[PDB]
Amino acid sequence: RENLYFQGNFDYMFKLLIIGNSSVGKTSFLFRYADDTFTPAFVSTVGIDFKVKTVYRHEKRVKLQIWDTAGQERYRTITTAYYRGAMGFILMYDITNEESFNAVQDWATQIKTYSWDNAQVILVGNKCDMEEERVVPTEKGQLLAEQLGFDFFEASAKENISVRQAFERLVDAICDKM
Amino acid sequence: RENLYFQGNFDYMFKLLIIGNSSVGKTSFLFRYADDTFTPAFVSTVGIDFKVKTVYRHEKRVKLQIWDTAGQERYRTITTAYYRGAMGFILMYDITNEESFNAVQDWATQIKTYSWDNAQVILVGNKCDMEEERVVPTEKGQLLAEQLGFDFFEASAKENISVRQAFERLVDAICDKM
Ligand SMILES: Nc1nc2c(ncn2[C@@H]2O[C@H](COP(=O)(O)OP(=O)(O)O)[C@@H](O)[C@H]2O)c(=O)[nH]1
Ligand SMILES: Nc1nc2c(ncn2[C@@H]2O[C@H](COP(=O)(O)OP(=O)(O)O)[C@@H](O)[C@H]2O)c(=O)[nH]1
Repeated sequence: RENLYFQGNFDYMFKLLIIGNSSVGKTSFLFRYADDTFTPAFVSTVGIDFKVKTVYRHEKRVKLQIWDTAGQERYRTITTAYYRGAMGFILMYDITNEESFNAVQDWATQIKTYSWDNAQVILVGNKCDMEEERVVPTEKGQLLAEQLGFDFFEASAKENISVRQAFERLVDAICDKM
Repeated sequence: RENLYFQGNFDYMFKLLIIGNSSVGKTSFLFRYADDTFTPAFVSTVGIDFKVKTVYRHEKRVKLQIWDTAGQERYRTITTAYYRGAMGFILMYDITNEESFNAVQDWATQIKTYSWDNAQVILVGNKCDMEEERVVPTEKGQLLAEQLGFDFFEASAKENISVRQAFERLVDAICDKM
């Protein structure tokens, strides 16, 4: 369902999705990864101002994509195409925002409904640079990740803490499964 | 509505679309351009087997995209997002297929309805390598192109005849307009 074409030849791509509440740092996290790896990102607009943000890694055969949460709430068909056949997820919350963490069960259900049976998930508590504003203890994140069957890390898009770790670890979980 | 992000910075991209009847050579034409320029193309699946095929040129700031005709017939919202804010079109027919040429008025209406007011269009008679199978005289293509306000070329994706000419000429029409 996701392919790369180059010089007459085709190969598969891993569809990896970053999801979570508006304003948890999904775009920042994707863009920090792009910047870290000297890769461009592409941003396309749907409707008034809803965004699709995409990074392609050629050698590594991964497509990383955000379809904004506010967009997912407005467009059913675009959203189901977005989730359909996703291989892995970064499921993101903000350690400084309790509601974003409370939404995780709901995002978990989203993953199982719409995406591949064996899709691997990493729960990421983002904004770990903002310790002074934390409201979600690390132990809550670790324990939910355990009961939902996800991997778990805290990260910082702003400080480049555990940004690469996330995607390389996700592809590894995917390959190990298959 | 189409942006590139690279190393902390943003710029605009030109959204260029290739449209026309199934099997006129749109994919072949896009892929030949990708191959000519040492660029990858990306192919994403919507529904059972409907494809979105995309080439990005970074330096030149152009996004070239096919959303399969059979897909356009099935998914309204995806299709309107596809056309919305298109800057230019390659409107393709097959010189060996009369129906594909008869559809051109209908594709022309499509362009005006759904896309930018000043969107530039090139009418391309593809498969010009197959002279022995021609059923659409060049003069018909030239005359329709004149009455619809389009540029016009015959081309061959298979033989690499007028493939680059098409996109570089399209961006030029776009810039000249603005
Ligand atoms: N301190 C800090 N702020 C962040 C981090 N990631 C994102 N932000 C900020 O959180 C807000 C939302 O980020 P954004 O990437 O747009 O979130 P999205 O809506 O989930 O895509 C913005 O003001 C970002 O600058 C982080 O790691 N640390
Ligand atoms: N002879 C010739 N055949 C072509 C050319 N372009 C496409 N084709 C063939 O026409 C058929 C449809 O091409 P495709 O690129 O899939 O058309 P699309 O459905 O419009 O994307 C395929 O068998 C292609 O190999 C061309 O320039 N010359």
